[PDB]
Amino acid sequence: QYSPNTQQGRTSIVHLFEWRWVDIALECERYLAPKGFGGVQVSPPNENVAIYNPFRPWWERYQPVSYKLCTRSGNEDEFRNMVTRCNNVGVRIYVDAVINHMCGNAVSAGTSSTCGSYFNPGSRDFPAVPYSGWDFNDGKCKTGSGDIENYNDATQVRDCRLTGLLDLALEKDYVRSKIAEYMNHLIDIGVAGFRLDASKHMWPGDIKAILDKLHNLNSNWFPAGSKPFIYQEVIDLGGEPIKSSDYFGNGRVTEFKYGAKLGTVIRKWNGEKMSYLKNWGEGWGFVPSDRALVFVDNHDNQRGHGAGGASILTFWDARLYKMAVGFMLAHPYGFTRVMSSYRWPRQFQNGNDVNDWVGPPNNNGVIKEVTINPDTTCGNDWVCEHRWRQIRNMVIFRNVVDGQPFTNWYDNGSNQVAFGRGNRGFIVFNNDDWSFSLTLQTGLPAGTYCDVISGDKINGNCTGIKIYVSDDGKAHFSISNSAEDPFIAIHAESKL
Ligand SMILES: C[C@H]1O[C@H](O[C@H]2[C@H](O)[C@@H](O)[C@@H](O[C@@H]3C(CO)=C[C@H](N[C@H]4[C@H](O)[C@@H](O)[C@@H](O[C@H]5[C@H](O)[C@@H](O)[C@H](O)O[C@@H]5CO)O[C@@H]4C)[C@H](O)[C@H]3O)O[C@@H]2CO)[C@H](O)[C@@H](O)[C@@H]1O
Ligand SMILES: [Ca+2]
Ligand SMILES: [Cl-]
Repeated sequence: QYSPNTQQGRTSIVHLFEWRWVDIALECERYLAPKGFGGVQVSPPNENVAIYNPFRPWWERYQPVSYKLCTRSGNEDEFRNMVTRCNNVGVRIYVDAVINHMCGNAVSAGTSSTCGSYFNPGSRDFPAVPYSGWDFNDGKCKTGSGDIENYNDATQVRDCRLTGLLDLALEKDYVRSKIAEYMNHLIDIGVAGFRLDASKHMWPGDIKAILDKLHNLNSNWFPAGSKPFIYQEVIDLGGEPIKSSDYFGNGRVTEFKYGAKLGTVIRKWNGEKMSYLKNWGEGWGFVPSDRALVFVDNHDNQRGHGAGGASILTFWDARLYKMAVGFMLAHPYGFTRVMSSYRWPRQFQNGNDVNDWVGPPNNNGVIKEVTINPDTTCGNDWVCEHRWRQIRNMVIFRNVVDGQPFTNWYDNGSNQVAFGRGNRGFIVFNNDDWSFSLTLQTGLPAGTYCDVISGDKINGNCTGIKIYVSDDGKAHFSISNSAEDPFIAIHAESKL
């Protein structure tokens, strides 16, 4: 469950947050495939409750009503079509599996669901599955409120309601079977793996029990005996009875300390500086590289939800964000996930964004199509960070240097650092308040290389900065502290 199952030489996956299936299918063919993206993490494909107050928030999708593949992103056929077209071009699909709970115990009963299925939170009747009162942890939870009140209590974290969401009795074979049934339907359609939502709130053993019931990946696209890639969402900063290591047996785990610490460093807060990244990785107390799924920001924390806090870098802090994402993609630690967002009317009141609930771009609840502008950027309020030249080219940088060791590290003792990856790539950063201008050892073969951050190598020339590597691998780099992008990256495939 540790291998992502991506095509050889594809090292990253993108979270196309809240996108429609039909748009993801097109994106796979027109962009993801040709630009070397390994895969896509899609929003929960199963039916959820339609919440009208506030108006269709992004978070209604983490409140299941049934396992019917019918959401605002599309119906079953559209989902199947997407998986097929994507797989046919070598881009994998990873499904966000919401299996720890159903909806909020306080939502009104009826048919306010994306597929019209009837549900009754009050009586715990989810007839579409079906689940009944006998399938929840109500009798297990021992908190007054029936909700998680103490995170220092591991049993509470697992048997009580997270924020009031109806907690499933995952120790029951019937429940395990229903979930495995849903997951197997997805596996057969062709999905390569899953993001297990709220894994901290489930016992490692129940997760194991469900995984034992899964089929191998679809043999039309994957080698026989292929197991789905599993990455579990466990928010594990220090200080909790539940450790992320408790989940290594089931697959990889989200390393939330990664983006939290990288943000503090790039923002130069808490006395942190880029020269301290010389031993980045496990040296920073992170999980083994072979069990990590890393990212700068995710859908929850780029909003204030989840964990990370103010240090988290987002598309809103574009300049520092491109640098952080670039550092992530150049560094060999972990398996990288890139984020792709939509803009919302962020409105802070007392340090809180009162509009943090705002869902994807829509016309009376109907998600707007992703439009592509003449310059390849997206329209209709979709950010498309994955299309930003500096990010997409770094996604390619990672593919090119895959397998090469971290070498030729340089630092000025402050915020000017550089490092290479074998003889295949070299990157330089200037996050100090003065200009960088130095001749460095790159470990690369002599030649003219196009800087992939300022431009592209197009038909024998570069559209941006050109770097000249001498016979001894030395190259001069100049970066003004006032540069749009204070970092340069060159690799084996950007060489003229
Ligand atoms: C009934 C309630 O419905 C709505 O709740 C929504 C949340 O507001 C929203 O974040 C979104 O969240 C998703 C869910 C739910 O499926 C789980 C994931 N992230 C979780 C994480 O798994 C949890 O562990 C937790 O994290 C804790 C850490 O564990 C803890 O260590 C740290 O210190 O604190 C955090 C919490 O601050 O919460 C994370 C968000 C998914 O990734 C995430 O997308 O969906 C729910 C459901 O709609 C509504 O907003 C509430 O008001 C209602 O009470
Ligand atoms: Ca649980
Ligand atoms: Cl995540």
